[PDB]
Amino acid sequence: RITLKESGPPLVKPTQTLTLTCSFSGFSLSDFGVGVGWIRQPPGKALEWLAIIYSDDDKRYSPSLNTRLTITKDTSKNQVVLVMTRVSPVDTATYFCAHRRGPTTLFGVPIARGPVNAMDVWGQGITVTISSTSTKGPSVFPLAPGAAAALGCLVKDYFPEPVTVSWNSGALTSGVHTFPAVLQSSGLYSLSSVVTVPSSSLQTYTCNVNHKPSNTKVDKRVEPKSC
Amino acid sequence: ALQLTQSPSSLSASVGDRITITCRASQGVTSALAWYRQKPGSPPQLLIYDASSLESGVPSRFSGSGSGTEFTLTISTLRPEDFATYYCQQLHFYPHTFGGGTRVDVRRTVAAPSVFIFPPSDEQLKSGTASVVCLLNNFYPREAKVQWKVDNALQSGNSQESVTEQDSKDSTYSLSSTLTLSKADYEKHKVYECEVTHQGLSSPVTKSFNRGEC
Amino acid sequence: DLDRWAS
Repeated sequence: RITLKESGPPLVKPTQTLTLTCSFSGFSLSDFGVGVGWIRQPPGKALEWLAIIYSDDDKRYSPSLNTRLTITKDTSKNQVVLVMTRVSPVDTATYFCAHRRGPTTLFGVPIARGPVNAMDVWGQGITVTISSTSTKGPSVFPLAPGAAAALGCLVKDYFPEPVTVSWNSGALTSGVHTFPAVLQSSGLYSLSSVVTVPSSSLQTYTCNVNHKPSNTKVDKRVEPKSC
Repeated sequence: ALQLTQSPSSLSASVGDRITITCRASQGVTSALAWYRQKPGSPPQLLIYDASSLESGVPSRFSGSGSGTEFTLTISTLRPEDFATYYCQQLHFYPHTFGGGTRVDVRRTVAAPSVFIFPPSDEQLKSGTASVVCLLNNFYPREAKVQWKVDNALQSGNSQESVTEQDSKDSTYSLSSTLTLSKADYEKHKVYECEVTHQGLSSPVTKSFNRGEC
Repeated sequence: DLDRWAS
């Protein structure tokens, strides 16, 4: 059984250097033709290939990132390290390392190369956020209005993830939509949480927001304005 | 470099359907192509290696064929765990490219979004910033287009949006879009509009308000 | 360039 696992800092600041380690078990980077590669996935985006290294020590890199990547192996520790320099916000992504089989051998003679055509086992992935920001609690603002009515709370400018939002201390669940946060160009996150109700219920509505990282709890009652 | 284009980018289906996803390469990659399935929150999982070989432990409903520049993955009888995003990967040329992915989600009947526009709170305005949010609630299919207009000027580069994951009961999606402006710029205009295009809407719907109107 | 096991 082959397993891989990524480790490194979850948070990194722009211009800094990011070092990611892939520790694995079940194979050796001294086994014939084996490879270990790195692939990343920005939130909501497609997979992007970064680099790979083989047991005979040949290395290859994405041409778009070549100047900022270094991949290396430590055979005796069963680890592969990928160093990315000068990171910027667009480098925020989940980073995965993965195993690549070498050709099948028969009495130590390569006879099948079809098994090298895939990365067959992947690590769970490690989430890395690139932002210059310091820990900071959100500002919470009201969002106020088939014949459904909508209202919500805008949880703005906080760092880092995550934040939790519930409605009426947990009693309001139907019609609730809490959207995934977006990382603003400022380096702070922002999210909305809304709830739809029969245009008659306008019943009281309060969003309970909690950002553990900064010890910031806020309950904000939201109503249909006009005094 | 080498381009790998997946089709379709998104696809709706129901349990029991037969689906086929295709991947085309800009130059021939021989048989060096792999398919993966990635479920939300998890790493991609190898399904098919070397264009058509079934990876060990992978269920037989998955099949891959093709070589050169055109490949296809077909799942013969879709199971609930197959609602996910699929990717193809080329390993003939460096860099070892991935396709853009194809999202497979629960089909349901078409539903237009209920649209709502929210002006910025007076509380936010006092801090000097103005956020205008637009909500597209419970729609299907997933593709939707939001266009902000301020006093009829088309906005660009000053909004951000996020979409919820498919609802497990509804099978619909919801989308939130935030237009951000300084309090000053905000004050220099009156009509804030959120224009929405979607398959379930005969023509674009616009929700708006005039700033300061009371 | 060609993958390590190409050609």
